[PDB]
Amino acid sequence: GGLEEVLAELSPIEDFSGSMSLSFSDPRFDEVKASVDECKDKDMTYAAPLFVTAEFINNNTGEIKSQTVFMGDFPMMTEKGTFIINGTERVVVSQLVRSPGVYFDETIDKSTEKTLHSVKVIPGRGAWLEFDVDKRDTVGVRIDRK
Amino acid sequence: MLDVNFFDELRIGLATADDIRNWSYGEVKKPETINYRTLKPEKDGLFCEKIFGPTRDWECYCGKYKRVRFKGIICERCGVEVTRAKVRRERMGHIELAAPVTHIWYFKGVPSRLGYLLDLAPKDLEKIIYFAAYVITSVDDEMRHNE
Amino acid sequence: GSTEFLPGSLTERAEFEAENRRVVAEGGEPAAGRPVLMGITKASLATDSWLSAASFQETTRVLTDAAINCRSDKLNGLKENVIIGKLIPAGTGISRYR
Amino acid sequence: QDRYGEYFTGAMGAESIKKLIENFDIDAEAESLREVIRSGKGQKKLRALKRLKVVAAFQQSGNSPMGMVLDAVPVIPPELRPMVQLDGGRFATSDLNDLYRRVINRNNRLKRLIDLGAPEIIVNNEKRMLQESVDALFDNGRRGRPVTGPGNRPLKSLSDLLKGKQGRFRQNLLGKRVDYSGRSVIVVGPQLKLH
Amino acid sequence: AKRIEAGLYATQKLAELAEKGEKLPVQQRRDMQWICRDGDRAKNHLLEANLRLVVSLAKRYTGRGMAFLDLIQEGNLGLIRAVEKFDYTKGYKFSTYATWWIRQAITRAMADQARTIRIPVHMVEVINKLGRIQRELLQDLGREPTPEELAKEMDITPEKVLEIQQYAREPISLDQTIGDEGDSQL
Amino acid sequence: LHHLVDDKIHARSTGPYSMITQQPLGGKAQFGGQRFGEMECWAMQAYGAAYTLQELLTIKSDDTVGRVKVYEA
Amino acid sequence: RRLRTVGELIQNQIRVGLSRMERVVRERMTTQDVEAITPQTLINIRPVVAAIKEFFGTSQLSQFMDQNNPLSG
Amino acid sequence: DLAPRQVARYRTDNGEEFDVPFADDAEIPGTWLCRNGLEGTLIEGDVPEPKKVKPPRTHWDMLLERRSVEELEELLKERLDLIKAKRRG
Amino acid sequence: AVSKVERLMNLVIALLSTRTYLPAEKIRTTVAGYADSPSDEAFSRMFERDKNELRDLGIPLETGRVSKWDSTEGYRINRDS
DNA sequence: TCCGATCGGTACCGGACATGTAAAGAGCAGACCACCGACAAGT
DNA sequence: ACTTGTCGGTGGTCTGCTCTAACGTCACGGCCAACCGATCGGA
Ligand SMILES: [Zn+2]
Repeated sequence: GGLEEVLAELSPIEDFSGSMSLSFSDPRFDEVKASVDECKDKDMTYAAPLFVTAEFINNNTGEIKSQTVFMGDFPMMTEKGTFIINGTERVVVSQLVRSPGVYFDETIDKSTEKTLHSVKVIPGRGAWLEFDVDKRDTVGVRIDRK
Repeated sequence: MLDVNFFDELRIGLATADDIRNWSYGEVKKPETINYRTLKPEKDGLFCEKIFGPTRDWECYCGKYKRVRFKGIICERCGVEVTRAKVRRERMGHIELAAPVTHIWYFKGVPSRLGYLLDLAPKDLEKIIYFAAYVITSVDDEMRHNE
Repeated sequence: GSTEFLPGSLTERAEFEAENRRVVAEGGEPAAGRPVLMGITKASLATDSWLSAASFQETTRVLTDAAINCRSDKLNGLKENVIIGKLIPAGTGISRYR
Repeated sequence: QDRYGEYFTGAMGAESIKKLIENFDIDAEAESLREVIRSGKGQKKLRALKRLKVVAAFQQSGNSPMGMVLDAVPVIPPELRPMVQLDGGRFATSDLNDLYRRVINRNNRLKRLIDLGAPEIIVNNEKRMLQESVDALFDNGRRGRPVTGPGNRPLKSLSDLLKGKQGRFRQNLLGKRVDYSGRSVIVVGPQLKLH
Repeated sequence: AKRIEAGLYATQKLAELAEKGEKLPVQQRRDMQWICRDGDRAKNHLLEANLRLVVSLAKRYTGRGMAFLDLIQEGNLGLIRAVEKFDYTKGYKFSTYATWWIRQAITRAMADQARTIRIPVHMVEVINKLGRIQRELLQDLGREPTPEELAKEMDITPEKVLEIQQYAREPISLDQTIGDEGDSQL
Repeated sequence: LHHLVDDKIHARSTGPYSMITQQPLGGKAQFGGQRFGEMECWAMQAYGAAYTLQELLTIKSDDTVGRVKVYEA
Repeated sequence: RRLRTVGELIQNQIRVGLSRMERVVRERMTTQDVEAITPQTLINIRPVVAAIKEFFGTSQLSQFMDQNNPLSG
Repeated sequence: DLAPRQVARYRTDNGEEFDVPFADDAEIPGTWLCRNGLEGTLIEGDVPEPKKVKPPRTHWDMLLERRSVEELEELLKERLDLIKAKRRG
Repeated sequence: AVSKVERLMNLVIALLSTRTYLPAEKIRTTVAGYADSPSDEAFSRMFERDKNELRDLGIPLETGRVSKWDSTEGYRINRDS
């Protein structure tokens, strides 16, 4: 799931020294605090508690500790697909974005009437890598936006 | 103020330091706006009553004078002139800079007026006024030639 | 030449002719002019009052140029009188009808 | 400076620009520009034209070029940058108080650094910060990156107040909200007269 | 440090002998002036050499209202103060004392010059303590603690916690956009 | 449809005013006035009615003494 | 063009919150003394819930549900 | 009708004079904060001498507090001997 | 020139008729008889003496903060007691 | 003579709204107020 | 007989300044991702 994926990504937490490390694992949800009708009547938030087991590891001594950590009240979706926030139902609208990958585009100049081809590499949370061909037939790479 | 038909001209021009300190009724010294407890404007701050004017009508900071009969006088303890509270949008202050600062309008413009006046390239002006390169203000040609 | 007009600048035809008439008599060599066609965007910003030009477009540049030139606004126009709340010099606002 | 100390005097920052403007000779520069424009030709002619325009603008009027370097920064009256308390106890600022506070803080820190006797590097850095703060106060965004407040929102300065469709001229001078006004849906009435 | 102390002592002796004293020899005056100038140069060199510790310390406080450069300048002031009070007789390295003074200066400046409405440090400490107690109670109980629990664990009246929470808010901006498009302002 | 005159009708004779600029607020819920935009000013100038434009600009929007004097008159 | 549903948006917000919490943990690790550190004294759960609440109350993609009729919802 | 009032003359250090109105039944302060932010006095034959403020702490005071005179004298003598040996061999 | 009995009567009436705590400065400015004090210390001593005399007569004066958001203390006489 | 940067602009009426973190603590001093003792002169 | 200006003391609260001694030494973060037209400064 999403929580398991993000906790697995965040599991390696080591400083520059690298003598200590903190790990997160096994997210868990508890029973809902209150029903939908009560939340709407009392102007509350339809949420459920979240518990994450955290382990602290010390490399120099090899001693480890395990404890249960409370993460907060995570809002929960009702059966109708709406989130109750402060007694008012809110709906999250999906978003359309361009998927990461490589894209090739062709442009035609109005000066020499010659076609120019460029390729843009669009990653997720990363720098941009581009290549292009000019009128002088010289391939150029533009790392980031330089 | 009144009789709009009596306005003949609306002249604009550069303001020198003398005009800037003639406009202001006082100098602000601290970056304070209001007290966190009593919600009252501080002294010598951005909202000082002694500098810009009273918040209440015909009342001073310490409350010594609270009557309309005290018109145009200045309280001898808090310094707040007892007048109307509508003067808080007509009085200005000024800040005494410890080092001169150039005006952004006349430097970072297309074309750069300072550059045209001093025959300096915009990059040279940017380096000079942002502490990146030294500029020779003057040179004693006669002394250099003699020795 | 001997006129006060800066070379390469754009001046009104009436003002240019008046200056030439002033220079030719008890003066020196008159200036020479050539007709110039200007767009609407450029002609509006070249008005004699900095207030209308500042209200129209490019407020920063117009204000800077007016401040440097120390230009004076005579307050005779529809937009300038609209801004300051005075009667416009058109329709019933002229001296003949008021 | 170490070897040929008593032969020149060079500075860095706005003080050097102020000294250059003080030593500037308007009449000689104007005469040289007129000679160049009436004698020379080529690409230099356009630059001579522009410089002559600027110098004549500074010469014909009664003002002086010393107004481009500031020694005192005026402060807008408090009512134009109100500090009001919204319902619920929350306060609101006009986004100018932050800029004024930054300028005042940097000026006071510069005063303290000069008083203590800090080395040249620290004093120069503080003066550069003061220059940047003043430039951001007068017009935010012209040089460098805009100053961002909470929520990564650039702050609104005086130039932003005077510019754009949301500026003073186009929002509160050429068009105002009036009293004695109404608004409602319209229907068609055939029994009415033309007036 | 020895050069700085020698220069300070030479300057003090020259000042004392200048008024109500006697005509110092020319060679002695030259020696005193040279010692004072050497002390000043040594102090400047010591200040310039340790300007990276300030940057290292001020890195951790970025993003708490104060700008990075302001934090650097306050750390530099703390470094100057540490240089003034540094003693070499104990033999401890200058890094520890410099770190202590830089941390103190940065913390004090960030406590003062970071809010539109200033809050005294003696109350910022109380706010921080209340926040720490609230976090501890939240972790221990598993739910948001009530004001009664905070008052019980902070040995204060149930009314002071509400006042402290009221003092902790920050003013919103009047120029923020209300609608989706930038046509209306608060 | 949900476009009813019970919610769209609006009128104002004298109501709240803003702080930085002494102008009436906007919106039915805030009892504000109707904006007299730039195009309406152009239309009034084209007609030739100077006095109506002057009154609309000054004594209904911004003239602080003018508003109370007009109401008293 | 891919579609980011509610799940991916909430996952991104939780990722931002966890990154801030990791930064706080790293900052606290270099200051506290060893042999006296427990997992609970290092974990600061405020940023995660703060980010979730900020997303639910401020993001443009979190809008009030239209309830004129079931079709609108 | 307006209440009578008096005018007090204050002079700053850099030759600036400002007028501050005061009531008849009031105590005119000796020193007043002028319009330019600089403290000014009242121009009168009998000067109301105000309170005097002693200078604050400085680097030398801290050095003297954290050290002793004898050790500083010994260090200065050592430095003088070193510079003398370096200069005249 | 106000007699002491009149001053005490004014003070007790002002305390009884005011539903909020009043600091010393407000009593000095408002209640008659306290405007003739040559110095602040003299006024404070006179007010302390008058308050002690009133408390000796059994009047239950109550002292507390002016407001929950302010630190200055005020005076109020409970009407029920 | 050509061209990589930089700045200027892009309709209107109606409506809507308000922040999310803090590495601390101790010692000494200054200003102000609620509680008080004396002591002679005016009332 | 009663009262008050003048003098001095305690304890509490709010506010500000100075100090702390193992060793510690040059930041991520990156939007931008439109479109057309005009102008000044390098190559
Ligand atoms: Zn007063």
